[PDB]
Amino acid sequence: DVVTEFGALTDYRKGGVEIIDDDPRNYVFSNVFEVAANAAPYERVAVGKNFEYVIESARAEGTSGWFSCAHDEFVLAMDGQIEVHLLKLDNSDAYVDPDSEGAVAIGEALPEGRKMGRIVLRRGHMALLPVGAAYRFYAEQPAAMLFQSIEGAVTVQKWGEICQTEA
Amino acid sequence: DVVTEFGALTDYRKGGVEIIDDDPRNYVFSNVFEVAANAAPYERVAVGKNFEYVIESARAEGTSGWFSCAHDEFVLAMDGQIEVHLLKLDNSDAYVDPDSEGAVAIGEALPEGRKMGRIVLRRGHMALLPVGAAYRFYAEQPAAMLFQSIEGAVTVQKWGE
Amino acid sequence: SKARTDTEHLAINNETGYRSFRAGGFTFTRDEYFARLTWPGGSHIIPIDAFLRAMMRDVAWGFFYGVVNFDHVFGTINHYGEVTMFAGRFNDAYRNAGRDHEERFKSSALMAVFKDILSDWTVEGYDPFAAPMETGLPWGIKNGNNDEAISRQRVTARRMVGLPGDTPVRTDANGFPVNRQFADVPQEQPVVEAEPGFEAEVSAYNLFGYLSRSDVTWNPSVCSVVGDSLFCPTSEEFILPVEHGNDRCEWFLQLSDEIVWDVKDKESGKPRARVTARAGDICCMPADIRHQGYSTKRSMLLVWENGSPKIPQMIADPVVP
Amino acid sequence: IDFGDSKARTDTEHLAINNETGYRSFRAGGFTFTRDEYFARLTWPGGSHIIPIDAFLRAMMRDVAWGFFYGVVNFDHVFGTINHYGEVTMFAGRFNDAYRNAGRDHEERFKSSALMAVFKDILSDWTVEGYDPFAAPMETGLPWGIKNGNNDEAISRQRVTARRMVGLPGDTPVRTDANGFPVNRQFADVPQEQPVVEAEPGFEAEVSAYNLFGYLSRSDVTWNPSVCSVVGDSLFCPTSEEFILPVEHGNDRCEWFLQLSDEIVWDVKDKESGKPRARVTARAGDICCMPADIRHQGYSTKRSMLLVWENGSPKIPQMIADGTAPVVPVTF
Ligand SMILES: Cc1cc(O)ccc1O
Ligand SMILES: Cc1cc(O)ccc1O
Ligand SMILES: [Fe+3]
Ligand SMILES: [Fe+3]
Repeated sequence: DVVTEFGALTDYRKGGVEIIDDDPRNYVFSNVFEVAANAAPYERVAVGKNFEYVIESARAEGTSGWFSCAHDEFVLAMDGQIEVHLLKLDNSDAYVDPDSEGAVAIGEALPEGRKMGRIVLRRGHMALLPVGAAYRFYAEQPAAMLFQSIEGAVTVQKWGEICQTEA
Repeated sequence: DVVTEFGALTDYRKGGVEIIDDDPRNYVFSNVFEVAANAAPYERVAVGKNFEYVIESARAEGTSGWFSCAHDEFVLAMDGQIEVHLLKLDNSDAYVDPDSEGAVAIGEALPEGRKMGRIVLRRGHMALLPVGAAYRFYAEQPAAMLFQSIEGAVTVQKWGE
Repeated sequence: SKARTDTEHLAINNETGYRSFRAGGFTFTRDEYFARLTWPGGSHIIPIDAFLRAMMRDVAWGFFYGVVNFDHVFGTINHYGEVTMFAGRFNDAYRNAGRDHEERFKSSALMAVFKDILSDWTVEGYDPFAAPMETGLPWGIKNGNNDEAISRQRVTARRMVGLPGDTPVRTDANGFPVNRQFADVPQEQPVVEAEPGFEAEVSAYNLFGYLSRSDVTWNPSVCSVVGDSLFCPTSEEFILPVEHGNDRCEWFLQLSDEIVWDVKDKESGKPRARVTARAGDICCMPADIRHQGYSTKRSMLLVWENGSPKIPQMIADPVVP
Repeated sequence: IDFGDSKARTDTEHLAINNETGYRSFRAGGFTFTRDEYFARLTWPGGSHIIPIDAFLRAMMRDVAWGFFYGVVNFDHVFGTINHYGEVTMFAGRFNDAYRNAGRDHEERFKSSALMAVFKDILSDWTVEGYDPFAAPMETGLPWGIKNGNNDEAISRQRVTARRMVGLPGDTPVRTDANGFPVNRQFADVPQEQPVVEAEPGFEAEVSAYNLFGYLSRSDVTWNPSVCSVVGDSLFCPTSEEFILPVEHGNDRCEWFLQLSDEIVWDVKDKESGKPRARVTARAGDICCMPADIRHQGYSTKRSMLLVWENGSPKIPQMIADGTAPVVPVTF
C-alpha cells in the first residue's frame, strides 16, 4: 500500500552530501524542519538564498506580531495547522518603506485597516501574502512553515549553524 | 437635449490659462488632439510628466511597428477606431531589457511568440498592454490615442513646440 | 509630540436634533443652516451644505493627498497615518497674527469622528456626494439620515477595471445606470477577442461609459495602475467642494465638456490663475498652488496622480516639472 | 545584403521517410537526426553518436516542454543544448574533456524558434502509439520498433505557469478530477482537502490559498518544474519526480531543491568536464543548492514531490561568467 513520506517538526530524517571530489559546503544543505525546531517562534531563518531572494523557515507557535511587505510573499505550511489573518492597511506606507524589500515586523499592536479575511493552512497548503496587507499567524500546536520572499529586516542568516559542513 | 462634448483630431477647442499673478508655463498646458495632429504617425509625444511617469499622445495611422515593455502600460483611444494586436513573446528578454522602462520599438517584423488576441477600440475605450506581450496597432483612418507609461526609448519630448 | 486620539460625542441639542462633537481642542456643532466650529482662541462658520459636501470628500478620500481646505480657514493636512486639522494655517491674516491653530491626530481617530459627524448631520433625502440638481436639501432640524449615501464603498482598480478579480465594469444590472447628463454617451463594449489561454490578459473596457455611470461627483477613482502612476478619472458637476493643495504635482486631462479651475497660492490663499480646460486639454497643477474646479454640465475628468510617498519630502528641497 | 541575416542559423529540413522503419529523418544545420527500432542516430560534420531511443525521447520531451530551459540541457555525456534565450546552441562533445582536448567537439548556434520547430517535428514523428515520453517507465508503454501511430496528445501538453499564484482569479487553476487531473497512483494516500479560506466582502480576489501537495499529487507528468508562485524573479517550480531526470542539467545560475516528500538522490558532476563530484541524498524537508559550476541528474524510486526554486533574472549568466556573481550563493 502506497505511503507518501512527509516530514514534521518532530519526525524528519535528514540526508546529506556524499563526497567524491567536492566540498559539502558548496551545497548549503539543511533541513527546514530542524531549522524551524531550533529557532524562536516566528523567527524567519533563511534556508535558501539566490541574490536578494530567500526561502525562510519558521516555527509557528502561539500568536505572532503583524508583518507587512513592499512586495508579494507566499507562505507554505509544512506541518501542523496555521491560521493566517489578513488586514488591508489604511496607510501601508506608514508601516513599510515602499523602497524596502523583505517582510517588516510592524508590531503586536493592531494596525489601522480593514479585515480582509482568514485562512487556515494545513501541511502542504500555500497562501498568498499580498502587498498592501498586514498579516499575522496563530498556531495552537507547534507548526513548520516556509516563506517565499526577499532578504530584509526580518530574515535571520546562520548558514554555519544550519548547514552540513563535513562528510 | 443632452450633448456630451468630446474632442477629435478634426474638432477640438483648446482652453487656456488666464493669469492673475503667475507664469503660464507652470501649468504646461496643451491639447492632446492638437499634439497628435502635429506628430508623425505613431510618434509618442509626452504631454504629461511626473518624475519618470508619462502620458503620451499619438496619432495612429496605418500599421505601427511592434512594441514591448518591461512593465504594464495602458492605451486609451480618444477618437477613431484603433486595433490592438497582441503577441505573447517566447523570450521577452530577447527584445526588452527587463530593467528598462517605457515602451521599446522592436520592429515591423513579427516577433517570435504566440498569438494572444485582438482588441478593437473606439473613442473612450482603454486596453491593457500587459508586460510580456508585444503589441502593435492598426488604424484605417487617422485616430488619436493616449498612453499611460514611463519615459523611455520611444518617448518624444517636445516641450517647446 | 505624539499625535492626538482624544475625540468625544457631545450632547444632542433639543431644538435642532443634531449631536455636537469634539476632536482634540476643536468642537463641531450644526444648526438649521450652519456648521459652527470652535478651537482654542477662535470660531468659524461654514454653510452646512458646503461643509457636508467638503466632509463627504475628506471622509471618502481618507484625507487624500496633502491639504484639503474646506475653505479659506478650516481643513486637514494628510501625513499618511497622521493628519493635521487646522484653522487659518494657510491664511495670511491668521498666520501673520499668530492666530492659526493646528492639532495633529492619529488618522483613524480623526476619521472615526468625521464619519460620526457626517452621519449625524446628513438628513434623509440629502446626498452630499451628488450635484445640487440631483438631490434634496440639508437645511433645518435633524430629520432621518442618509447613511447609504455617505457609506458608499470606494472602488479602486488594482491593475485595470474589468480584469478578473479586479474592480468590475458598471452596468444597469450591477446598479450603475447612465447619469442623466451623459444620456447621449455611447455604451458599446470594445471588441475583445482572446486566443484560448490568454483570456485574463486580453482586456479592454469602455472608460467613457464607466464614467458616464459614476453615481457621485468629484471623486477621483483609480481605473488603471502603472507602478505609482494612477489614472483616477471621475464625473464632475457644480463645484469641487474643497480647495485641494497637493503635496506633489498632479495633472488634469479633460475628457469631455469643460471645467474652469480657480488656482490660488497654496500657502496664502491668494488668487494666481484661472485655467479653462475643454475636451482634450491637459495641464499640470503645481505643488505650490491649491485649486478648485467649476463644471456646469456633468463632465468627464481624468485626474492623473503619482502616488509615490517619496515625492513630498523631495519637494521640500522642484515644485514644477 | 539581407537585414534578415543573423549569425544564428535557421536552416532546418524534413528529410526522407525510411520505408523499412517508417520514420522520417530531420536536419538542423550540420546535424542530422535519424531513428531506428532502438536508437536515435546523430551525425554532425566530423562525427556521430547513438542514444537509446527511450532515453533520447525522454530528454527531447523535456527540452521541448521547457523551451530549452536554463543554461545547459545535456541529453547525455555528448549531446545537448545551451539556452541563450532567443537563441540556442546545439552541441556534440562541448562539455566532454575527451572531445574538447582533442578539438573534436562541434557546436552550432540557432534561432530558438527554428530549432524548436524541428525538435517538435522529431518528437512527434518518433513517438509511437501508447508511449508517453513525459511519464515514468511503469506508467507507459515502449518506444521500440517501427513507426506505429503516434502520441501527439502526450507530447503536446500545454505548459502550466502561474502568473502570481495557482488558483487566483484569472491565473492557472487548481487541478481536480473534473478538469482532467486525478491523483497519481503513487500519491493515492495524499490528503486532498483545500485550506479554509474566508474573505470579507470585497476582498475575495486577494484572500487566496490552495493545497499545493494536492496539486502536485495530480501532476500528470514527471520531471517538469512548473511555476506555482512568483515574487519578482523568484519562481517556485515544484514537480512530481519518478525514475531518472532525463537530462543532466548544467544551469547557468545557482538553483535550489527543496524535497517535499519521499527521497531523491542527485548525481552531481562537473558542469564543464562531466567528472563525478558528489551524490546528494534529500529526504522530506531537505533543502540544498546546486552550484552554477555543476550539472545534476536526479533519481527518485517512488514518485516524489520536489520544489525547484529558480531566480529567472537574465542578468545572472553574464555575472557568473565574469565572476561578479558567485558560483555558490552563500559561504560560511
Ligand atoms: C480633490 C480633487 C477631486 C476631483 O474630483 C478633481 C480634482 C481634485 O483635485
Ligand atoms: C531540469 C530539472 C527538472 C526537474 O524536474 C528537477 C530538477 C531539474 O534541474
Ligand atoms: Fe487636486
Ligand atoms: Fe536543474
